[PDB]
Amino acid sequence: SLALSLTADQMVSALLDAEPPILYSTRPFSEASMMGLLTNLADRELVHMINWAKRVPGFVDLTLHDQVHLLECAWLEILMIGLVWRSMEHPGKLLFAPNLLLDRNQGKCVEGMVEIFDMLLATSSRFRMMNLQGEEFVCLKSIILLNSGVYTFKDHIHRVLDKITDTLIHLMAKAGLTLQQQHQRLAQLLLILSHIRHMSNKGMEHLYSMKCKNVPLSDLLLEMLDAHR
Amino acid sequence: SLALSLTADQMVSALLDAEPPILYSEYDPTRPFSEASMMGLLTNLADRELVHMINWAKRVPGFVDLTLHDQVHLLECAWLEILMIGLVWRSMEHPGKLLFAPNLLLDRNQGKMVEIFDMLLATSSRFRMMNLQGEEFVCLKSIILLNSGVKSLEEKDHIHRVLDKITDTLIHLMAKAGLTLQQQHQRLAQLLLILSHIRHMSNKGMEHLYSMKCKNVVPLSDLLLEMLDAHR
Amino acid sequence: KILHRLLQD
Amino acid sequence: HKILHRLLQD
Ligand SMILES: CC(C)Cn1nc2c(C(F)(F)F)cccc2c1-c1ccc(O)cc1O
Ligand SMILES: CC(C)Cn1nc2c(C(F)(F)F)cccc2c1-c1ccc(O)cc1O
Repeated sequence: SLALSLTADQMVSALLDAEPPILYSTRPFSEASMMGLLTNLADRELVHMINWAKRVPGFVDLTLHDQVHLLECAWLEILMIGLVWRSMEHPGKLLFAPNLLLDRNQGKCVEGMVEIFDMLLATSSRFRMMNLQGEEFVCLKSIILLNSGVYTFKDHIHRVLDKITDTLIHLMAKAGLTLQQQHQRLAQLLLILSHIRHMSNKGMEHLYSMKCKNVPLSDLLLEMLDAHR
Repeated sequence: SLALSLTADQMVSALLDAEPPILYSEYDPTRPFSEASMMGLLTNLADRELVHMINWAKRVPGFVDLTLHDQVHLLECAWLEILMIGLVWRSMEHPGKLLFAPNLLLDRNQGKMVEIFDMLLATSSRFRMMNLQGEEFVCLKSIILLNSGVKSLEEKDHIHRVLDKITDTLIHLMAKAGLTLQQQHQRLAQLLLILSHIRHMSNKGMEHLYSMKCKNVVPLSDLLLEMLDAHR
Repeated sequence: KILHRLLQD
Repeated sequence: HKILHRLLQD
């Protein structure tokens, strides 16, 4: 697999290059307005995410069925970590898009949403206090894509993951961090993926409720949702 | 404090002897199955483990340094994750089998539950191929307790210090084991990525046993009803 | 809470 | 079949 032959800096470049763009979306209150906007945004983002995933080294080497599985398992985590990343410079704000910043006071008007808003805001601040770097971020994203569904079903994925770990370390080293600071930062970053997974699961549930409680959902969105059933 | 002023070896030592005992189920081969009854075994087993987990948490360095409200929060958040990783650890040497207890070995062929079973089985299989060690396991378990649920919120900073502390212990353990720097970093990541899968299994299970409750069938101890309710 | 008291004890 | 099958396929 080509991924395994890439150098740390080649790996970082490929990820930066595969990066999707920031898409654009009336202060949303009420389930309809907010969810209409959130789903529409996610719909378009999913098409970019998919073609992004295809440009993550090693991913393309998997069978189509395996690619499908990983995407189905990680899609919401990948959307959320992107949202959290975009919101770093906006404390107490969720930057769904350059023209759509929400705070918790808007999640308040949507049953069982504020709790998840708070979780996302907390992760965002955490990313911030850590001075999380863009190159670090892309590495975390690829890790989520490859890891989240690896046990939901192998060697190949595990090595590529090891490869990505080498890349994170390489980056912190390039940034002048000591050995101790390197393995400490590495652990901190990865501990947040657990929270990312948590927010995805709670979000997935909230969406199932939204689905059955019938805003309209795209067929793609409906399929990604049913994958988690 | 004291938790912050411990050597990696002292840290590993504390966690090891703080370990809870392996409890027995009430499983009886001469007794007929049933999805409901078989669930009664699991809930009963889990309820008794919780009482031991509560006292184990108290012996996790730096955990008692926290206010009671923060201790409750961390427990409510991690209780099922901790049962599941303990379960996975117990089942390492039993491929295709989940050792809920010495007298209760189950394989995927049993339950209504299979999906979550396969996730646990897959995780246990992960431990085997990694050759996960007991010293490493107790670290992962204490990390879950402190991480999963993390004004005066300086407690947050305290939890982080302890977490950094345990990270050093993991690395310390891998180094003494003869791993190269690259291998240490890689293994550290591999162990921490597993925690993500444990969180997933916890959330799947939580939503599942929520139905069992509403399904009004399986008995749930008032403590389980509490813990569960914390996630709703 | 049951967990709260258990923690106290 | 599924839409994801197609989009990834491309
Ligand atoms: C709308 C849905 C397809 C995606 N989504 N859902 C979110 C939720 C919740 F509904 F699950 F509660 C909470 C917070 C953000 C949510 C998103 C979402 C995430 C990132 C993004 O770029 C767009 C989104 O709609
Ligand atoms: C019974 C419940 C309180 C604990 N539980 N639940 C489990 C499930 C599922 F019901 F969510 F599907 C699947 C596999 C294990 C489950 C456990 C459980 C976990 C560890 C343990 O030591 C005892 C258990 O009952």
